[PDB]
Amino acid sequence: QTLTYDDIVGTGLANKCPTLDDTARGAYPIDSSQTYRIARLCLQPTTFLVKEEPKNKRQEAEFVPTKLVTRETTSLDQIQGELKVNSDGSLTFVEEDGIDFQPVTVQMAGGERIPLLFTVKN
Amino acid sequence: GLPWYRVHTVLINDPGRLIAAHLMHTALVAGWAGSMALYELATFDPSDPVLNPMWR
Ligand code: CLA
Ligand code: CLA
Ligand code: CLA
Ligand code: CLA
Ligand SMILES: CCCCCCCCCCCCCCCC(=O)OC[C@H](COP(=O)(O)OC[C@@H](O)CO)OC(=O)CCCCCCCCCCCCCCC
Ligand SMILES: CCCCCCCCCCCCCCCC(=O)OC[C@H](COP(=O)(O)OC[C@@H](O)CO)OC(=O)CCCCCCCCCCCCCCC
Ligand SMILES: CCCCCCCCCCCCO[C@@H]1O[C@H](CO)[C@@H](O[C@H]2O[C@H](CO)[C@@H](O)[C@H](O)[C@H]2O)[C@H](O)[C@H]1O
Ligand SMILES: CCCCCCCS[C@@H]1O[C@H](CO)[C@@H](O)[C@H](O)[C@H]1O
Repeated sequence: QTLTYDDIVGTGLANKCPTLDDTARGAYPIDSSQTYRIARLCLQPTTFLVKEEPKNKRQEAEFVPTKLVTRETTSLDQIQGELKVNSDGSLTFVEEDGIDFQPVTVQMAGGERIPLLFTVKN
Repeated sequence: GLPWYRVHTVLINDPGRLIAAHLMHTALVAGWAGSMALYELATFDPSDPVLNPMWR
């Protein structure tokens, strides 16, 4: 069943979030008397789009595709925090810690490089 | 000797050297085209085909 570091190292899989079977269409009960946490939140970006900036200011700018140039170094992972059950039965995730940012550089058509701090800090 | 404006007449009865002159001419023209296109790519701004197209 389970992969070791040696199985993963250099494959790209370390930058991927876990997936669930197509079979996983269930329901996870929330007991409002229980406290909860997210023990691991993982975010694997698959597309970065950048809003072009027109001279036009007439007509709205679109978000355009870009090419990632910093390789498989983009995901946020091992993030954790409290999952509060609120009085109206909504849940609120309050991020506490983890690998919660990655500098990322993507490149637009024509060469302009756009660095960003891809993040869910706080 | 030949006056300056007749120097290339040495090719009139030398088909191989005429071809060589022609080959040189074509090398020059094709190199002009390649160079011209590179200079245009170093200067062309592709970010506005509406108010800043190639012909502006
Ligand atoms: C397609 C262009 C071309 C070709 C294929 C030829 C080919 C020929 N020439 Mg002609 N010629 C040309 C253009 C050309 N010439 C030009 C523009 C001039 C005036 C400068 C001459 C003046 C000339 C003379 C006076 C003679 C020939 C002769 C000859 C023959 C022998 C080679 C030689 O001595 O060249 C001469 C060498 C050159 C002409 C060099 C050209 C000068 C350029 C501008 C320099 C290029 C350098 C660089 C790539 C660009 C710098 C540009 C700038 C930004 C600084 C041969 C049939 C000889 C001969 O056979 O006579 C019976 C001979 O005596 N040519
Ligand atoms: C395919 C076109 C073509 C070709 C292959 C020729 C070829 C020839 N010409 Mg003709 N000719 C042409 C078109 C052409 N000509 C045109 C358009 C005109 C009017 C401009 C002439 C007017 C003309 C005259 C009045 C004479 C010739 C002569 C000659 C012969 C000797 C050329 C020489 O040694 O110059 C040597 C040239 C130099 C050393 C320097 C010339 C520098 C020029 C003036 C400025 C620089 C030009 C620049 C490099 C080229 C870019 C060209 C491009 C923009 C077109 C040769 C058979 C001569 C002749 O019959 O000999 C018996 C002669 O007396 N030509
Ligand atoms: C089937 C026979 C055949 C073929 C295919 C050609 C084709 C050509 N000839 Mg002509 N020619 C022929 C028979 C032929 N010729 C015969 C029997 C004579 C009497 C000997 C001539 C006398 C003649 C003269 C005096 C001249 C030509 C030139 C040209 C060229 C002008 C276009 C050019 O340069 O474009 C640009 C070139 C390309 C886009 C490259 C094409 C790819 C090349 C041809 C592949 C090279 C490999 C090949 C094995 C080498 C020899 C090719 C040779 C058969 C042409 C072109 C390649 C002119 C030329 O050479 O100017 C440079 C020129 O001055 N020919
Ligand atoms: C249909 C297209 C075409 C034609 C017919 C020609 C024909 C000619 N070219 Mg080529 N050329 C072309 C396209 C063409 N060119 C292109 C697209 C380029 C890239 C820019 C060149 C680059 C080129 C170079 C670098 C050279 C030629 C030369 C020649 C001449 C070689 C035969 C000769 O001995 O003339 C004898 C010369 C003449 C008959 C006088 C031609 C006068 C021209 C038509 C007008 C020039 C006027 C003015 C004085 C220019 C001053 C320039 C100054 C401001 C810098 C001939 C007139 C060669 C040449 O001129 O050698 C002397 C030469 O060195 N050509
Ligand atoms: C892009 C690449 C560019 C590189 C090309 C650069 C090369 C260009 C060379 C051009 C120079 C040619 C000039 C040669 C000049 C030259 O040699 O003249 C004398 C020459 C006499 O020729 P002959 O047949 O007597 O032969 C003698 C030989 O020794 C000549 O090689 O006649 C011509 O050349 C005919 C046309 C020129 C007649 C022009 C006379 C001008 C009179 C003065 C005008 C100014 C005053 C006006 C006052 C209002
Ligand atoms: C080799 C050909 C070059 C011709 C270029 C002509 C362009 C002018 C346009 C057409 C008008 C022609 C009237 C000619 C009248 C005519 O019938 O001429 C024909 C004459 C040749 O005639 P012949 O063979 O009878 O020789 C007469 C000689 O013996 C002199 O008596 O051609 C020339 O003299 C060629 C040189 C003219 C050169 C003119 C000056 C070029 C200066 C270029 C400056 C360049 C600066 C470059 C900077 C980088
Ligand atoms: C075949 C052998 C010969 C090949 C060599 C010739 C190459 C010529 C290719 C031209 C295409 C590249 O053109 C070149 O692009 C870059 C990117 O926009 C421009 O670069 C400009 O913008 C960039 C991006 O903001 C700045 O970082 C840069 O300092 C500024 O100069 C150059 O000013 C331009 O001249
Ligand atoms: C013949 C090889 C020539 C070398 C080509 C340089 C790369 S291509 C070059 O790239 C720049 C940056 O992305 C662009 O801004 C420009 O539009 C484009 O022409």
